[PDB]
Amino acid sequence: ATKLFPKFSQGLAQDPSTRRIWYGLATAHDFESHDGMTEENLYQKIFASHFGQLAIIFLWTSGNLFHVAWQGNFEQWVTDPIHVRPIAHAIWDPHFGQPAVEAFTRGGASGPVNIATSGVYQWWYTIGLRSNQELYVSSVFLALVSAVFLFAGWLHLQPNFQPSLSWFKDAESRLNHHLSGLFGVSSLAWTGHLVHVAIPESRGQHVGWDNFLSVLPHPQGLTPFWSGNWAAYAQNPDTASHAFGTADGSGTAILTFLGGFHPQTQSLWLSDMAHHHLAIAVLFIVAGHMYRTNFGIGHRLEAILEAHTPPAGGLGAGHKGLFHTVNNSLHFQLGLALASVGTITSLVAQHMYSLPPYAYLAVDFTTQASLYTHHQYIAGFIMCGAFAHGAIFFIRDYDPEQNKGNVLARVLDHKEAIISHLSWVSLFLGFHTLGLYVHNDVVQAFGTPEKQILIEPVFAQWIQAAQGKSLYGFDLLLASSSSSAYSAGQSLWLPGWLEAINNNQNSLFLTIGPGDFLVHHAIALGLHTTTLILVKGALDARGSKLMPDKKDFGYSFPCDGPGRGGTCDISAYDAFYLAVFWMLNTIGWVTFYWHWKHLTLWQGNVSQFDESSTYLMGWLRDYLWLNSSQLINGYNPFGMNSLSVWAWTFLFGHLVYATGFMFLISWRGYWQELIETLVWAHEKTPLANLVYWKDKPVALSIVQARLVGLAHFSVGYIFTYAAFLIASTSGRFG
Amino acid sequence: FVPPAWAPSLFVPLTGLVLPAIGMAWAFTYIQKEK
Amino acid sequence: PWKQPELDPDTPSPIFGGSTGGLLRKAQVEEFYVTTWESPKEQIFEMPTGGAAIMRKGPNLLKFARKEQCLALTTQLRTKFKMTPCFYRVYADGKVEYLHPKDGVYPEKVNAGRVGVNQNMRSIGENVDPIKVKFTGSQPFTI
Amino acid sequence: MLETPVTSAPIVANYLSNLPAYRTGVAPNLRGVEIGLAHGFLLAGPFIKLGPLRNVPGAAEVVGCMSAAGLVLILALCLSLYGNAAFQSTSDPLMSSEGWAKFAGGFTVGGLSGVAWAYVLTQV
Amino acid sequence: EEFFQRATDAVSRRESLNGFVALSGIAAIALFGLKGASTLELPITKG
Amino acid sequence: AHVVKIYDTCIGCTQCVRACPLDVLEMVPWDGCKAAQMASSPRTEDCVGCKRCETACPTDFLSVRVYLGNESTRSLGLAY
Amino acid sequence: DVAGLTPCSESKAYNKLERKELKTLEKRLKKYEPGSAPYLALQATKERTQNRFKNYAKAGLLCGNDGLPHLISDPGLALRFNHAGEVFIPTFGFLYVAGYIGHVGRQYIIKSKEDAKPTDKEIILDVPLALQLAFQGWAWPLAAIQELRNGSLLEKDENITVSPR
Ligand code: CLA
Ligand code: CLA
Ligand code: CLA
Ligand code: CLA
Ligand code: CLA
Ligand code: CLA
Ligand code: CLA
Ligand SMILES: CC1=C(/C=C/C(C)=C/C=C/C(C)=C/C=C/C=C(C)/C=C/C=C(C)/C=C/C2=C(C)CCCC2(C)C)C(C)(C)CCC1
Ligand code: SF4
Ligand code: SF4
Repeated sequence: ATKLFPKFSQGLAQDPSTRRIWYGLATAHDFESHDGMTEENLYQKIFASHFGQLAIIFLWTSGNLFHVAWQGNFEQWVTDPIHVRPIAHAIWDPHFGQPAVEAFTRGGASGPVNIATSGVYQWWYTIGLRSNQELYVSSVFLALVSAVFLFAGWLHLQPNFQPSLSWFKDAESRLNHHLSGLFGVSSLAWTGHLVHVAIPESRGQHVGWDNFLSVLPHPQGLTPFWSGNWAAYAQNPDTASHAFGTADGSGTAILTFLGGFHPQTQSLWLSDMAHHHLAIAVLFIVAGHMYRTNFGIGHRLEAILEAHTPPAGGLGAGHKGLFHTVNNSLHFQLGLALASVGTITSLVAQHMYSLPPYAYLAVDFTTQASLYTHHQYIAGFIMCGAFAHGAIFFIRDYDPEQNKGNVLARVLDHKEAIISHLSWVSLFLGFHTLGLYVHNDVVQAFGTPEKQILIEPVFAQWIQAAQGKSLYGFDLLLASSSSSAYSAGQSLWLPGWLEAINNNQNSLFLTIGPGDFLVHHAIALGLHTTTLILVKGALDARGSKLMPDKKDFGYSFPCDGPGRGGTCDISAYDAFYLAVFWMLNTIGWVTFYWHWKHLTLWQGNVSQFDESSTYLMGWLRDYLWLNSSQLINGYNPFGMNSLSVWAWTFLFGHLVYATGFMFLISWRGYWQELIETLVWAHEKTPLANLVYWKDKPVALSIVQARLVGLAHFSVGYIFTYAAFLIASTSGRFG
Repeated sequence: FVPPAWAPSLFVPLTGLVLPAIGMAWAFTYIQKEK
Repeated sequence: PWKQPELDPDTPSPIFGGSTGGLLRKAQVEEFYVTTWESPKEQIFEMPTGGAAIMRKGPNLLKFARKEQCLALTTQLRTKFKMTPCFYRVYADGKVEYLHPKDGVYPEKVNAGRVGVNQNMRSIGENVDPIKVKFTGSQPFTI
Repeated sequence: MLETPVTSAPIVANYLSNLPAYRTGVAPNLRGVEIGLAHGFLLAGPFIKLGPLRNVPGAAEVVGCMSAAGLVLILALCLSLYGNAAFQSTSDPLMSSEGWAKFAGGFTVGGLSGVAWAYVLTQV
Repeated sequence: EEFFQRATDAVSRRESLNGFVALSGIAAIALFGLKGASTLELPITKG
Repeated sequence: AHVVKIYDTCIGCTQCVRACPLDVLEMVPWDGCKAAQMASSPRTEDCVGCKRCETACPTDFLSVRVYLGNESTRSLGLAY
Repeated sequence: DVAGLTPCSESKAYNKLERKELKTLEKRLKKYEPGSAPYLALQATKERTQNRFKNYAKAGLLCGNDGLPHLISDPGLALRFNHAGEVFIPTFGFLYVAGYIGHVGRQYIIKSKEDAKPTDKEIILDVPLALQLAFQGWAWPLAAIQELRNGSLLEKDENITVSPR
């Protein structure tokens, strides 16, 4: 007992079992439960951990830069951004064989390399990077940035330099600075870099650090900015027949609103992006002088929360008392931040594929598919984390006496109504979506597919017609010249936006049929059900009819035993762990829909998706079975193609999914008795009882069982879908 | 600058064999250490 | 009870063969528990660590690695034959501690001698919220 | 407590008694040397039998022998790790800290000796 | 009885044995590749 | 070890002590109930957290409560 | 012609699907003698297919690029283009039947909770009472909104069991 490994937990130190290791790792960064610690020390640890997480981020992207510059084909991809595939990193596996080495030599390399699906090649070509030396100096610069962030993490944790507790609680100054500096002037610097480097590099002019301060970004030269003649910047935009690498068809425009996409590369214009980031910069800087700093002007957040109480008792006490609730509870801010960042990540996924911001990204189908899948899975995981940390806020730091009668007390008051209505809408959506899918499958099975129920998505089709899509007909806005929306700005972005939205080749507002409507309603079912699970966990986190004293048991406790009928999976942590399954299913649905629709669009057989997504047998056969032919043929007794690694990691993901089932179905007691028998076997044998364990082997805890099963389940899910997605999108496309 | 041609032939063996071994040895000493 | 009985290791063990769920290495390193009783006649009982044994007419002594096994044997003997046994705990250094009949009248009774400890004089659900006790090391149920 | 004819046979007790692990009195370095010799000699076999270069004549034996020697080195490292982890605190001297360390040193010496003996035996 | 006694004398101590095994493992791992491979026709440096 | 807390809602029915498989609970004299008995936990270091006492409690909610944490050799129910 | 969908009567792929189904039905039919029960069954199936394909036409049905009929969803758009009976009227009928079922169940629950041991009446049904309430629910919306008006439909929150906060 009293081992040194759990130094943050005396109770875990006196644990003569293997669980002391496991709980010594899972409770590593839960500083609120660490013994003998205060709020100021917790805040300082938070600051140091944030600096470390940032340093790790910068190290990872610096390593990506270095492993693209070294053992890569960035210059060859710059010369030919269509034919030659990007290279992620070289392969040095001594377990490889000669056919494995010969099959993995792609992209004109001297050895086995991995084809990059991250999209760094398109991004770095768009922002102006062309040579490997630029990537090298960028990698060493970001390594230095990570080094000084390590310096910051060490230095701000040192004595006499640790910030005070109230320093982190300065909400108004932090909001003002992170609105003005972290967002505003950062975007201003980014659009300045865009104007100085990327637009001339997209116009065939090399702008480096050596020739910096001697090449004018605009021929007028900053006098339109002073004189207010800002239309001189939007005077000579790039023509339609403009080459991205060269200066043919070029123009002189740094800021413009040329809507749509660049015809040569099917991507957003560089001047459009520069103007966007400049407008975002000035708007953020303007918004960053709202809150009350040490000067005599500004806004107090607590006063705004006090004032916004509706009259006649509509919201009771209103938003009063919420300022101390947000400031005192780190988990409230954590949940809000994770929810907003998840929503932003979902927005990034939903807007990158339809509006490709990087040159030659729409042609790279595997890259776009991997980026969308990664962003949606990250978004779903961190929305689940947002709701979980909201439940943690409700259990740990929530004083009903402080915020009495406010919106939080009111949503705790009618939490049963909210949970019941969410359960109703989830039941309705699931019942009728499955009923329609089964009806369509049975109808298609009987040989007469015209009996199936096909509801045309008239709402979203009318929305797309209101935004420029004339294929559905109608006479809404942005489709008739007599509409005020069409007449407003008819020479600003509609001549490009309508051209981009009326083309069916790109992913901008694709044509949607009844199968699209059915899968969107299934997505709505997934979102509503995951929300229902998460808010049932969060609202019943501190109490329930079965467990009134759930606040006294913490956030993560196994059960209360077999009494009162059975109480397993009653904590909010278990509700989160079920909602992880439901979120995985939901993101699997959205990625299945995206992958199948885009695969049918790239193959040109959009009618196959239109007439095959109606029934689930079409999903199983034309998507899961048809596109898996090249994946499973990566290695076989006949030979091996370049997709052998994808087949191997596909089987790997199926196996880790199976091990998740291993940890999920069985709970504790069989393993405890089996470990007891193994302990007797080890203790009562010659030649092996001399060596003894320092910590007693025990079965993993029920909370640990759920965590390990969830981790194996999610790892297998992610690896399986990534394997299938990349293999199917790369075996038939380039 | 540019790493030599034997850099993949050298660096992957440390981080695959002897760096996890050193880390596992240090962690195994850390777990079982008593005061 | 009136006088706490002392453990006698020389008391005979019940008629039993070999054991597999019996004493592990914890007995010679940590504490192990010893249950004694006074059988009025020869009878066959079931041990919680394996099969069946036959207790001798007179003093009977058994050894277990867990206190739960000792109390399971105690309640089996009390329900089946009304035996009233008692078990001690023996540490590695030989310290013997009296466990089950602390006042000698079994914990089902009262005896008007015990002092109630770990009792909260408030109703359950009247405990403070976890926000009230934060960064203090005190749980809401421990006050 | 359940004695068996397997675990209480005189022949089994005599076979377990003369082993280096359960010897009556022998310095721990000699026990480690014998342990390493026997276990390296048996470990060299599967490495030269079906290694990655089993079909290559000559290279199979040396590749398997260095693989066995490397595995012996990892086994010695894990033996020293167990000795440092289990016997850091305070009548058989092998179970002591420096006794187990001498056992580990004898183990790696004997393992290298057994690998060399397997090499010079499969070469002739 | 003289043999196998002073053979482990300079390696019996924990620090010496740990340093020796770490040095030998690092040397063998560094020798692998540029010297360990490309001599036994290992199919990773051929191409 | 685990924490066993007993409140004033106990009626002294001795059901939690009978359901206890490790002799953790006890009955002490009291004046707050008709039976003049109150549950106590003087041997809470021997409790494993099986929640058998909570199953036998006849009062609404629970007059006895078991809170897990800080597992030991005795609390983990280990015979080794 | 709304939503870029051609009517089934004027469609092209609708006719292709009809000919394909008739062709495979005739291919199955040609394997049997005319005076046989499988021949009569296949002829009845072909007649049902032809009648279904005719009745799906001349009813305002629309299909897009695949011959499979599509259902117009938005009321008003469905009302002004003769598509109200696709989904606007079926949900009205379903709402009528669902409210019938809910009102009958509510009446049975309320009338069965009055007597001693209502769980026995719940698990052993009063068949005459259930059939009487079954034939008395034809005016369920009027009764439901009148109980809403007099407040007997809703229960006060003071009398409803509430989970602890
Ligand atoms: C694909 C498998 C699957 C399916 C269909 C369901 C279905 C359901 N789950 Mg579950 N769930 C699953 C896997 C699944 N779950 C897994 C693996 C997990 C992770 C552990 C969860 C975690 C989970 C949680 C945490 C919650 C649910 C909830 C729900 C309900 C969602 C409401 C809904 O969509 O309408 C219902 C839609 C359905 C498709 C239900 C099936 C009914 C069909 C139509 C058959 C009906 C009977 C039919 C007439 C045949 C009769 C004869 C037959 C009985 C023999 C529903 C009962 C939530 C709930 O209780 O809702 C309030 C809830 O809180 N589930
Ligand atoms: C990323 C980490 C990593 C790396 C770099 C390697 C590298 C290697 N492994 Mg692999 N392996 C790994 C992880 C790794 N492994 C994991 C995680 C597993 C478990 C899933 C395995 C399971 C595994 C098996 C089952 C086998 C290998 C084998 C091999 C070798 C491939 C064939 C070869 O070149 O023979 C080169 C052979 C030589 C003899 C050249 C010298 C290299 C030796 C093996 C290392 C030094 C030996 C050791 C230190 C003792 C030497 C002492 C003294 C002589 C100096 C190569 C040395 C094969 C092998 O080595 O055959 C026995 C083999 O059969 N590995
Ligand atoms: C802004 C991000 C952020 C921050 C700052 C925190 C911070 C915190 N959370 Mg939260 N959380 C987040 C995101 C975040 N989380 C997300 C995205 C999720 C959803 C997955 C959660 C879900 C969550 C739950 C459910 C709980 C926390 C808890 C905690 C606390 C414990 C962390 C700690 O020190 O232990 C360190 C923790 C670990 C080292 C465990 C990590 C194990 C991971 C899953 C293994 C990685 C998977 C896989 C095996 C990797 C290998 C892949 C393979 C292919 C090789 C701490 C307050 C706990 C808490 O407050 O206690 C009451 C708690 O119960 N969080
Ligand atoms: C104007 C001055 C200023 C500036 C620039 C910063 C900057 C920062 N502070 Mg802050 N801070 C300030 C003043 C300032 N601080 C003051 C005055 C106080 C005291 C009141 C604090 C108190 C404070 C605390 C307490 C903490 C910080 C932290 C941070 C970091 C936030 C995380 C980050 O890097 O953003 C990354 C995010 C962005 C740059 C933008 C957000 C992303 C959105 C979605 C836009 C995305 C843009 C685009 C679409 C994507 C581009 C990338 C893609 C193409 C690949 C950052 C380094 C945190 C820290 O230590 O580091 C983590 C932290 O915990 N600050
Ligand atoms: C022995 C049978 C078996 C089993 C148990 C598994 C198990 C698995 N496979 Mg594998 N598979 C197998 C055989 C098997 N495989 C064979 C023989 C093949 C052909 C070579 C495949 C081809 C295959 C592919 C191509 C994929 C898997 C995937 C998966 C995972 C399922 C993830 C999940 O829960 O999705 C939950 C279920 C869903 C998300 C949807 C189910 C599929 C439906 C039909 C699509 C339509 C959904 C749509 C949105 C409408 C439904 C909405 C609803 C309201 C009705 C898991 C690892 C997937 C994976 O790795 O993770 C995504 C994957 O992409 N497998
Ligand atoms: C083949 C046809 C078919 C079938 C089998 C189903 C089957 C089902 N429907 Mg669906 N439905 C259909 C067609 C169909 N529907 C059509 C065509 C529409 C119109 C577009 C709807 C609209 C609809 C709604 C709005 C709801 C259902 C619900 C249900 C489910 C439970 C019904 C219930 O509780 O029992 C019968 C009903 C009761 C025992 C209680 C009565 C409750 C009803 C719904 C209230 C009716 C009066 C109300 C005041 C009117 C306003 C409704 C409100 C939503 C605005 C069940 C799976 C319900 C559901 O899934 O809930 C989770 C539900 O809320 N259906
Ligand atoms: C006739 C009795 C009755 C009535 C009036 C209601 C009414 C309601 N229920 Mg409930 N429900 C019932 C029976 C009933 N339920 C039964 C038997 C079950 C068990 C399967 C449920 C399970 C259930 C769940 C899980 C949920 C509801 C919800 C709801 C609400 C949404 C409306 C709806 O249609 O939900 C849909 C209801 C169903 C799909 C259940 C249908 C069950 C069968 C098919 C109907 C039984 C009819 C009954 C036998 C008739 C008896 C007549 C008598 C003469 C014999 C509403 C308050 C939801 C809610 O809270 O919304 C706020 C919700 O999440 N109910
Ligand atoms: C549990 C809990 C929690 C959490 C929560 C969450 C997690 C949430 C989420 C939430 C969400 C996630 C939300 C979202 C929302 C959204 C919205 C609200 C949106 C809106 C939009 C709009 C309004 C738009 C508009 C427009 C435009 C602008 C353009 C186009 C047109 C239109 C008009 C459409 C916390 C921590 C707090 C604590 C307490 C409890
Ligand atoms: S079971 Fe409950 S009410 Fe009965 S004596 Fe024990 S704590 Fe009191
Ligand atoms: S949880 Fe079990 S061992 Fe602990 S006091 Fe209750 S009944 Fe006794």
